[PDB]
Amino acid sequence: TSIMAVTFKDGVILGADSRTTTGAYIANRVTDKLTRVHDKIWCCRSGSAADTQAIADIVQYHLELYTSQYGTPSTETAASVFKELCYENKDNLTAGIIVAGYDDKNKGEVYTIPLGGSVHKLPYAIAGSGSTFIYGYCDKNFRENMSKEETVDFIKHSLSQAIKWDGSSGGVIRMVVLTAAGVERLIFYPDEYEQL
Amino acid sequence: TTIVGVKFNNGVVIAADTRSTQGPIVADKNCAKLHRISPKIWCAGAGTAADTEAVTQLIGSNIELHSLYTSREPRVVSALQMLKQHLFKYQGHIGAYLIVAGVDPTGSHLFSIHAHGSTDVGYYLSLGSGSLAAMAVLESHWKQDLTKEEAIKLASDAIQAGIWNDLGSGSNVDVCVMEIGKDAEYLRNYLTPNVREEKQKSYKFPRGTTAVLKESIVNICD
Amino acid sequence: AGYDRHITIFSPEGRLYQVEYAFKATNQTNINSLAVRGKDCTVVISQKKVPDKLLDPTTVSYIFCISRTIGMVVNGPIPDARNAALRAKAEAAEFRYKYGYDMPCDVLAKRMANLSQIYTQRAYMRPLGVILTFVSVDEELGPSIYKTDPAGYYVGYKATATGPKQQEITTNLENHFKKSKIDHINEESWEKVVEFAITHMIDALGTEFSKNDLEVGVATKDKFFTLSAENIEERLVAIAEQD
Amino acid sequence: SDPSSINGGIVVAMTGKDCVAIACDLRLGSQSLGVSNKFEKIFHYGHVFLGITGLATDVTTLNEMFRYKTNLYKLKEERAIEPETFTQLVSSSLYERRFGPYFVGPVVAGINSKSGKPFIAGFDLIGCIDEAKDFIVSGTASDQLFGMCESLYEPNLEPEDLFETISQALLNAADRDALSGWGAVVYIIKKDEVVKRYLKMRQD
Amino acid sequence: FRNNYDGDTVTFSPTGRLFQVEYALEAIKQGSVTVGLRSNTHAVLVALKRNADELSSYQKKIIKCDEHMGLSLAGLAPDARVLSNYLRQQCNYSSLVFNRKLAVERAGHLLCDKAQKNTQSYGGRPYGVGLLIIGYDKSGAHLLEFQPSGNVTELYGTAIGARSQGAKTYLERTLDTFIKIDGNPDELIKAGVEAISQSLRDESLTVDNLSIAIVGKDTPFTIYDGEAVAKYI
Amino acid sequence: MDIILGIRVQDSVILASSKAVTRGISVLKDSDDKTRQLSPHTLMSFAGEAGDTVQFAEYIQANIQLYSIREDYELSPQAVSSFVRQELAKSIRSRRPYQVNVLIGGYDKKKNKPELYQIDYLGTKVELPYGAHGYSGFYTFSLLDHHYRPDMTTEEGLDLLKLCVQELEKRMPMDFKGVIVKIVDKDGIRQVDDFQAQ
Amino acid sequence: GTGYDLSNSVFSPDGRNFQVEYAVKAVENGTTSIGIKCNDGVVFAVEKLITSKLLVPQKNVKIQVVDRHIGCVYSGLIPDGRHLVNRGREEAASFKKLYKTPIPIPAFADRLGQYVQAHTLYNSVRPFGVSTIFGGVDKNGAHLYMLEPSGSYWGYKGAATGKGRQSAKAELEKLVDHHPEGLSAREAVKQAAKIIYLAHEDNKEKDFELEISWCSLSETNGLHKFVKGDLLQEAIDFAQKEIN
Amino acid sequence: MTDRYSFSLTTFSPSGKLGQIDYALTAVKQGVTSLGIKATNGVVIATEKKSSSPLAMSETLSKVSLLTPDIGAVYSGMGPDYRVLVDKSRKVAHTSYKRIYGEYPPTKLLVSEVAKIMQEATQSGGVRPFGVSLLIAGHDEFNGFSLYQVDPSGSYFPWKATAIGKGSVAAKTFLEKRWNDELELEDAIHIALLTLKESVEGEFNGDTIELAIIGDENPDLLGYTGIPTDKGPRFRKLTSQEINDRLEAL
Amino acid sequence: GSRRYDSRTTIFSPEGRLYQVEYALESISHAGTAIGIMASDGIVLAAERKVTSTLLEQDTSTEKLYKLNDKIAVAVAGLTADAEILINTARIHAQNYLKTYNEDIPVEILVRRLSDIKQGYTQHGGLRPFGVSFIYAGYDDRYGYQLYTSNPSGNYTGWKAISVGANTSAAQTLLQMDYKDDMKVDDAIELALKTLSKTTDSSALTYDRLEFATIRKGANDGEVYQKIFKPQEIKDILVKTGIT
Repeated sequence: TSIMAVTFKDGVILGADSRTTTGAYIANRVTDKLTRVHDKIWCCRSGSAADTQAIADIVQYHLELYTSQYGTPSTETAASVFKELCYENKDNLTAGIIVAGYDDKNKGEVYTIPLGGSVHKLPYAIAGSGSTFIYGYCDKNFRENMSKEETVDFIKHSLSQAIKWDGSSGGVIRMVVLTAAGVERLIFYPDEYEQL
Repeated sequence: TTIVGVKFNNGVVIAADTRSTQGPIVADKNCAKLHRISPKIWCAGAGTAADTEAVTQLIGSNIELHSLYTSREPRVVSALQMLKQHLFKYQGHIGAYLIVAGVDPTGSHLFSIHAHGSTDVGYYLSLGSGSLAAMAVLESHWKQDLTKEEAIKLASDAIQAGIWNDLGSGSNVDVCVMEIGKDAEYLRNYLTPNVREEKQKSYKFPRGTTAVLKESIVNICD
Repeated sequence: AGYDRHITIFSPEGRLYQVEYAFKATNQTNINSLAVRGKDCTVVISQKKVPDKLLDPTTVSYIFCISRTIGMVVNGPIPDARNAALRAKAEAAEFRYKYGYDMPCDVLAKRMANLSQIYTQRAYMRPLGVILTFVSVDEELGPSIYKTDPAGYYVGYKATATGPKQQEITTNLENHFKKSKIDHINEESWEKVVEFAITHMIDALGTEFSKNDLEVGVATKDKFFTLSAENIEERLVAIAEQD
Repeated sequence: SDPSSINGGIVVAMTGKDCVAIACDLRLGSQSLGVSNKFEKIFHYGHVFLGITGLATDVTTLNEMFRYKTNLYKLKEERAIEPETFTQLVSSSLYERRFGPYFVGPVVAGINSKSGKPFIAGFDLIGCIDEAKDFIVSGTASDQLFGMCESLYEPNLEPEDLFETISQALLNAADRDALSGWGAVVYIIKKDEVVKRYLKMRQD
Repeated sequence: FRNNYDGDTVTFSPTGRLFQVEYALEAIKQGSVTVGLRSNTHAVLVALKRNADELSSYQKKIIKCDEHMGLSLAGLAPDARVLSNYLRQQCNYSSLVFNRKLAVERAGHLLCDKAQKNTQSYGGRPYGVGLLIIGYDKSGAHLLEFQPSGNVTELYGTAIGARSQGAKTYLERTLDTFIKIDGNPDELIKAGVEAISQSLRDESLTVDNLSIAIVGKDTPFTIYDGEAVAKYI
Repeated sequence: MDIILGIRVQDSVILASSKAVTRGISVLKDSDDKTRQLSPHTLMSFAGEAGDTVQFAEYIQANIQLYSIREDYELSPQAVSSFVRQELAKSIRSRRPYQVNVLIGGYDKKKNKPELYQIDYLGTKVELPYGAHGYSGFYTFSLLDHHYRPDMTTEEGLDLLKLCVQELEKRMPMDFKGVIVKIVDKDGIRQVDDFQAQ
Repeated sequence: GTGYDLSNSVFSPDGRNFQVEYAVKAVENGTTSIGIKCNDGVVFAVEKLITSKLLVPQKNVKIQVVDRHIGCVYSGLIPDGRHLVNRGREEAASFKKLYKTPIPIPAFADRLGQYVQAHTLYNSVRPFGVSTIFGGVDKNGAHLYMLEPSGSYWGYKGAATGKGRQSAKAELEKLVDHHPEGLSAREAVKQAAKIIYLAHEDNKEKDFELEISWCSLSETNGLHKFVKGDLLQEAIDFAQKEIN
Repeated sequence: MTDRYSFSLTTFSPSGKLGQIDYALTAVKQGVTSLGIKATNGVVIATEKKSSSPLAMSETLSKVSLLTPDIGAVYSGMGPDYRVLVDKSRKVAHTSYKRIYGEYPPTKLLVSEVAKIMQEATQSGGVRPFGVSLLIAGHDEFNGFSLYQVDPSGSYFPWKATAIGKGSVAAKTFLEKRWNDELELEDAIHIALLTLKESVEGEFNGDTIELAIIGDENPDLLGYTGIPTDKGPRFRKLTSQEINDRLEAL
Repeated sequence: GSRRYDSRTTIFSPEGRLYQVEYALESISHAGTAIGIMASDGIVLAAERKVTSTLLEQDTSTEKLYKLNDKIAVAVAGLTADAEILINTARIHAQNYLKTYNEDIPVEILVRRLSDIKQGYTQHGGLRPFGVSFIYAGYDDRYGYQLYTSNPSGNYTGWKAISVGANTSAAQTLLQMDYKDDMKVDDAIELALKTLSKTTDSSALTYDRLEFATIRKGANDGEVYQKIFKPQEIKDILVKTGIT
């Protein structure tokens, strides 16, 4: 798996590959790893599919109940609920979640939650097995306040490299754009991104 | 075991082989692997046979009670959510692997479920020991906007790949077709390409062959 | 000849007085509400009354957003109303988590009616002194109005009304649906369905309304929302330029 | 090591024309040591017959369980349990102990009293129902029994012929297994009557 | 009225009263008098102990809670034992976990809350005892009055028990004098004994009748009985 | 392990049980009675894990005595054996199982028949003309297969036990220090006090 | 018949819960306390009846803080108020533990509401003998609330309860009319001192002590803080000048 | 909190009466009339749908409920009590029977479970009895067609035909005139409509009357094909139109 | 709290009687009479259905005579629903015994157990007692044919012939008159019917208002047989004895 989320001028973009393997066999080549927990709060999932699916569903439940009582939750609050579940059940979970969201006040935000259940607010985040190969690339190429098109290009170039080298990554590059305008689903096929 | 699911333009089909094994021995040459959750939601299971049957009837029972309580046709996402949360609770110890397919008021659906509680969604899926043989056929012939007839053909061909190439699969092909408008049609033994040939000899013994020590009538009545 | 009127056990006549007295509590607030179904929407109107000048008017509400799709208006005291509201929200969220789809209006109503039936049969729980009117645009049943009471009774409505002057609203609406021959307000936009509701509340109650005298909740496909005072004012201007 | 191998034993059931047979060996051992040659593994509740191979204590415990449960069934239903229904009871009872199971291989045989239809079934130790029209096999010589049944069997056999077939399936299978044998008993079951026959076999 | 609303602590009267709490308050009035007072350096408890016979001992009314805190009781002694035990544990918990001597103000809040739970739940009863807590913590000398209604009050001086109003009026007059008694323990005890004697009527303060306690700047909570209090009669 | 033998003859059940109690490198006792009377006509012998063996036997004894008082009636040997089997079967799936093997010799006064039951620690019950637990069976069963007859007198039974004990004393590695022998018949339970040199 | 006012959860024939109404009598008997919503915060004040010279001045604090941003004051049975605030604090901690953000005042108000309402549902508990005035500052502004023994609560511009509630409300209503554009925190503090003094004519027989707290975005950084020292005297002087 | 009512609210009076059961039966008497009639090849259960308002949609409230594919229930008395009894009855048919034996319970045994639930609300701590009498009609393979009444006490009785609620005394008398052991299902529907028409004051049509049968298997209602043994439910609720057909030739 | 509404079902009267047991016994005296009679070669159980109808399905009905075991049955007088609760537990107890000892449960042991359950509801729990009286008819190989009775107190006793329900005083006099120790089942069948016929509150004693059972040695077998009479068989035996 190769996943990332990048803040930019207008908000935030989540990116992911679509490959899930059991050993060397690709059990799913069109997986959707970009998961909605609220209107404009989404997450990228890595680790045990069972675990991250269960986590995300519980988080989505909490934020639905939060909204009913107290109105729209902040991205921080969503990250806090992920953290609470991951940290308190660290012995029985293998989950690496990136939480990304947009609200009008704070703009775009990215919180990464590694294996232990710690939380780290970052300008951008990368995770999944494929991410190791793009630490160098991303650190030399990321800039703050990029445009939507620049950010889409940064994610597309980054994940294409992660996919190129990581066997556990592949398929299509999915993105989810989060801004004041709303939510936009993007998808990029092998014939485009391999050529980069 | 080989099981597949294939979406088509107005519904979904699932299929399975009919071989049941205990290690390398064949117990049942015509096991029925297509289970019913509700009338229009069907299930094909692999892994620990007792677990697939148990978990399919439990959720089937709760889905019936839910349908009666809500006065609504059961949905495939409900079967999916209940199955996965049950399986996740038991951390893979319930060794059920399922392809669940069906139709309901929200449309037609096709999902896979694994023992630890993860789920996938797709237009074509396969599971079991014949998973890879079947998936090779699906990847070679699947296209979008399939007809009912093309889907049954494709799914049936995929099960055959398992039957012929996978030792864990064999015998017949069971199919069930679920179309948006109509009733689901369960096609038990849709194909029978493994009829055992007539034996060379009859082993009916002459009477008296077996030595008997003692004989008595058993009382059933009271 | 005494304690059968204090807890929920049968009187010699087979009655439950604590249930009957809980119905009485529903009218304590002296507020009337009504609900009507549109072509593809559902509208609830409730009177808003702010006696004390020291109150923040924006906090005085008997309409609740239970879920993204369901709304609930309560006739009865606010503490019990919010008790029912909080429970319904929790129930709505749990349903979606366990069963994978949004709790339907009628199913939530049945559930809350079942809970109410329990207080009617178990001694240690009192009935809530409230009548809950749930509304939505159900993905299967369309525009929906379902109402529950302290007896644990519930049913669907073409339209309904609740409060001290319930009967005046009810007969007014009955007479309209006899003339129009249909079981809903034949109008494409929800704004005109809100205007219908307010207009028929004015006729039935024989009283005019300002923008602060009303609360309005609207349900449409995939959302329930409440109107602001200014949204209502726009609506009250429309009815005046025609009356 | 294996709780299903400590005591030894086999059971086999076959369907015929308007009849069913079920047979078992009589051995009860502890590893190499043969202990009892009178250990019958077939029981019956009304007209439904249940064979049980595997760990002997569980064989006994399950017999007592199903007697207990079928007795209550008869009192409430005011009728004897039928084979199809009993098969579901056995299944659900076994699966109830999914993570601490009875180490057994049960086998149901009988004729439905209403339809007259011959019925057999087998189970794994956690209640997965093997339903077969021809035959069911269980125990330490199950490989051998599958071989013998697959070879010897044909459909629509008369009671007198089914007896010869099932007996010879059990005998020749038992003699290729150290932990099976030491006597055998065969139930021939028809709608009206049931005949029990003890077989003469090798005692080694 | 009253008759119908005094059966249990869970019932308000039509005027909003809690009669079971009020009856528990009455047990304190029947209890023997005890006085508390303080300056800026010390805090003193003085108690009039009661006996059953001339053959019996005098019921001790002062209980040490920690090295820097303690209290005197009037009413049901078994209830004082329970409440003093709780206070001993809370003082102890503060030391073990936080290495911190419990503030007398926080000790008051804890007693209030423990008494309150008995006044709102069914089946229980209020505590039938009143307590005067003295102590010296990080903000100096303190005296508290605890009533089983849950109300706790920080005072310069006070009294509880039968005829306690006499001592209370004395202290209310003497206020400006005894509050200035800094760095002199004996003189504060004198003022406490002159106060407790204001509530006398039946008898005089004898050697096994009087009980005194003191806590302060360089003084751990210490109880004086018998010949140790002979110099104050 | 400890020697536990049983034999049902015409009119009685005879139980023979070794006298040794050994822990590690030392024989602690050479006169141990590995038996409890459960009722006037029912005797149980036992062998297995150190503490479990007596604790189980006494617990069973207490229960059968309780039954006898409540009902003013002695349970049949068959009923007692079934109760014992059920208790053992419970313990095998419990936290810490009773590791005890037993023989139950009884005289059924209703049937006027002696009865011997062999039950192992798993709850494996079986009714036999003769029985052994542990390794002792590996010698005695074949010996008894040869010489046993069902119509034997009590005295012929005792001679047959002597033959079993002599074979064990010859071929078993352990010194089990002889046996205590008890006879169960219509008149109750008695001990053969002079088996050491009979 | 009769006897409907003996148990808590019981409806009278006219739909009332007499035990809650009797709890109100306990509140009406209590000391007067108020709340004043200003244009970026809230102010709380309370009357402390000085029974005797023996009460240490400035100790016996009645206003309580919840989390770091909420103030609570109440009239009636003081222990019941503390119990309620203890619950509030447990409840605010829980919210912060899960959601990270400090509990919003509306969210907090309902937490107290649901808890107080729960004590009108069963006969094995008695209702709370307090009306609680509380509030503070959150993500979107200042909030003032009053919570009755029934569990009923609303948002307020100004709130009053206790013995002198009619006097206070009358003064509160004059401020709402004469300062429509909004009052400041500085002003509200002085104005609160005035109202407690004017309300004290109901308890004029005995002496009293004034206590004030405030939570304001510009004056306290959105934290609850007590008013002490020169600012407290300035408010007392203002009230004494206004009384004459 | 805590249900501290751990004692019975139904007790014996000096005369031996169990007051709350009597009072529950009195509540049933005030309830709308319902009836059941057993034929040779089916059973019919019927009742009046008395709407509480013309603005209400009486289609959304069913007084006649499916419990299993071959078992249906109707009542007289308090509706909310009935609704929760149906929920519990449906569930207990699974947990206590179908999940054990893999088939639906026979009528007598499902009735027995419902009766047990009602008996317990007569003896358990802190509850009142159920204020309803149920009529349960059903079929199973070995018992054929059956009709049962269940009362607030938990008592139940098998009937050839009966009525309960408001005008049950008159209705029973009328059924005794018309019932025999050779009735066909359609004859029973007819007797049921005639009987029910004496109880209804106002409009008597397919919208105001509710009626269901236990009869032949309905393969068109099963929802799938392929399994010969599964032939569909025996319970069927008649439509508004189907009732009107039989009223025009009444 | 709750204390107010508690009837206190398990207390003594000043006379040392248990109120609820007495009032339950009063309830049972209105129930249809049930009679048990033991012969040398079997036991008869006869019972009267009180309140019937033409439409009551007798073929399917079973309100008084219940099977506990293949060797034990009971006749019921009182609340049927209450009886069925007790019936079911007795059936489980018999099966537990059988599973434990591999022998059918002796009759007294079953009766003692069931009567101990009744006694419990009498001494603790605060619940009403079961309004039931049982006649037990059974056979075992220790005491042969046995007849027992239990009532709501939990007291049980053994009998040669006995009645429960209504008119037991009259019925017991009639039985004591015409009973003798060397009777035969067929003579007992007649005695039981005659006795019911004289004590009935109805006009006549017809087949549709009766339940009837025998526990006989089966005539030709060697072991016990439980016969529960079908409506036609009761109609026949009613003619033989001379009551058409």
